[PDB]
Amino acid sequence: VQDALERALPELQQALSALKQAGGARAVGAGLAEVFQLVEEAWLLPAVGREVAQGLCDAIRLDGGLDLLLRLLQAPELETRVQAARLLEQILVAENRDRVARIGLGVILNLAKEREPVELARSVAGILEHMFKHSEETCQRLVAAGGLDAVLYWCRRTDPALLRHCALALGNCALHGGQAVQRRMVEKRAAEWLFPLAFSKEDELLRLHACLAVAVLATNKEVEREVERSGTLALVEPLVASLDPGRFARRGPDDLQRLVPLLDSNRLEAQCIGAFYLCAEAAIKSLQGKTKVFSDIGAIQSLKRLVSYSTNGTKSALAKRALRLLGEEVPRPILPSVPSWKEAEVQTWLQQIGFSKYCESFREQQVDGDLLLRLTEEELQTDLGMKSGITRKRFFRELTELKTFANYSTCDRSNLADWLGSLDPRFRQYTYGLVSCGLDRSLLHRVSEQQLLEDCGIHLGVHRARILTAAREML
Amino acid sequence: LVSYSTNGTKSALAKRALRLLGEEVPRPILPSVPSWKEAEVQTWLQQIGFSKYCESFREQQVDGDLLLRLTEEELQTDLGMKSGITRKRFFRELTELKTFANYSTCDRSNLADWLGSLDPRFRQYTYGLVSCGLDRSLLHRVSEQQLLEDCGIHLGVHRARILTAAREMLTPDVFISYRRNSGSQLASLLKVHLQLHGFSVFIDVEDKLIQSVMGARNFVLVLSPGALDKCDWVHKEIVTALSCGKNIVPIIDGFEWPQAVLTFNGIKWSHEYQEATIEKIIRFL
Repeated sequence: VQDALERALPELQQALSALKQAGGARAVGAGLAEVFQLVEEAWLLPAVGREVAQGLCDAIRLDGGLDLLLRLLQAPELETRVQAARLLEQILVAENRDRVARIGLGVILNLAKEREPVELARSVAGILEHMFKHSEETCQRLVAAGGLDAVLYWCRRTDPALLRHCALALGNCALHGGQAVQRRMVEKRAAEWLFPLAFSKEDELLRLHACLAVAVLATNKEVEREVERSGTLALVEPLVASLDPGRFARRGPDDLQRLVPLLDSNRLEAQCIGAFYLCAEAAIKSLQGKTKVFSDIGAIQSLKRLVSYSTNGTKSALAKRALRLLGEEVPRPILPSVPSWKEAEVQTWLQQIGFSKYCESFREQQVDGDLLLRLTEEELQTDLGMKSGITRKRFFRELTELKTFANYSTCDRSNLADWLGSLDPRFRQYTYGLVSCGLDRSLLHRVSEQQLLEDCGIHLGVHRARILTAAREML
Repeated sequence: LVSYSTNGTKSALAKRALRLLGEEVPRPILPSVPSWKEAEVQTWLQQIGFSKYCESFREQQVDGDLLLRLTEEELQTDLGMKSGITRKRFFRELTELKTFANYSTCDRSNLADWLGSLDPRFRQYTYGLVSCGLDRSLLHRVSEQQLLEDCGIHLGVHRARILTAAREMLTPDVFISYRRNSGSQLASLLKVHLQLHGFSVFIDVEDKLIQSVMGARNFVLVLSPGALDKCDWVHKEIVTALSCGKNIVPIIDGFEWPQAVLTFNGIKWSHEYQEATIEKIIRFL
């Protein structure tokens, strides 16, 4: 349309960057300078700047100057490579990153060693940022060769934009890298170097982006402890509480898929950050057209689980705000005292976990808290109607979560829930079966392997052995 | 060779060949299987010739966790695989995925590598072992029966090898006081270098703080330009360190010395000559 005018190439790449025949040190620096300012004005224009940019980046690729640009970065006489690099930043689109990855990792990683000037670093950092978004092979090449060490070096820096790229890059690495990339990221103590960016005052994006990068490393329980030893994690919850996603928000379906696993984690800090971005993405997106991607990505069911079973207002508020925007019911937090539950409480819980269809079955049989917490696979199959054997597995996945969250004050006397949770935070769901059969701390030193199976209901045997060898340890 | 692929050269050539023959080009699948949802499983089914047993999975809402624990009876009675050799192909497919899966959300002791050291075909038993609560420090008590009923290692030759291999295992020191909105950046950088050098710290996160100041053997006061002109939280802590008088060092950063705290010497800041200033202070305090 109006882009079709510019898609006519009103410039012919300025006769293809002086035709490539500038030949002069001052000339070559000049030629890039205008084609540089040509792109930004093309980038920065209303409502077609984004779509017209792709073609411009496409034109340069088919014109072969990418080799020219990659050819210029070597000239020792051209202390002003700076024009060559900063031009490279904007023109990087996915189709272009592949071309750079095939051959471009030579000079770029060779360029990182020119760490002295601000002007060169503040753009190469952007190059590394865009490359890290590529596949694992590119990241695993950059990390070993020295690209990662380059970004960590620039944490001592003070320039705004430079620090911005460095943090945004480190996060891109963790998301798209694997367990070798991440294990090396901590091995270099990258989370530790992320505090000075995490603790800033001049800018907020810089604090926010760093908190995301650490949170992703906080969703990998091979190296959680080492991350926590740095102290950079305590700054997450206050920030997200101190800020507003309503306007501070100002990503494709694939990028969002990497935000949800933050939610479905046991780390409170990761859940908070994910909801902050997730609500932010919803707000801009809801205005910016409509799409039901959130149902396919699965964020809704997780957000409903961050208000229920929730024990922090900050997390609950952000999730609740995101849910309302997408036009869906806001679940009510459930009471912890399950043993005292009656029919009505169970019914609402069923709706909050996707079991609204096996609702009348429970009501007819008058399932209360005591019964629900002792519900066998035959009672589900023969009385409540769950024929499928993997639907019954999901139900027990749900019930396991409730039991670990339940509140056994009306039931327990010797605080056995803590004792189980000390061994394993997944053993706390066996509290009810143990006490309803009449056991406490002073009696487990006589229970047998068979008893924990028939009566209490501890089915898996690995759990049974661990409980026994620990109970016998009381003496 | 495009899916499960971990090299661009191989992927590009295969992708070019597939397009020429006029067929859909599959998309590489995510490695993190445990975090999969319904949509991910459906696409995977199409990439391995199981597009017909697709609605069956969707109806039963098969996610990554369930797929990785899918027994021969659940396939037969719920998903509809009657033929016993179709179910063998499926487990051939699932075996390949498990050896390629990404157990970061799931594993803690890096058990996948341990299994892969014994045999690159044992790495598919990682999920069953950890979802049942096991790690490196617990396999020295697991039994032959347990690896069958719970984890799901069916073939016995594998079980014996795992067992005979499992049995084979057999105070804060410094403080930093700064002025908000001027000196924030400097304090963090000072912390990072000292943290790397074996000396912990108690910097501020934003009367318990006064007690903490007493605990740290050492003290630091960042001399931000135009800092003390205000004078305070700065005053209360410094006086506390004056009482004990334990190795106080103010680092000079554009401060002109405009009480009895100036009766001291310090270290100047060189922004770009780092690891020299840091090296000097290490001796100082």
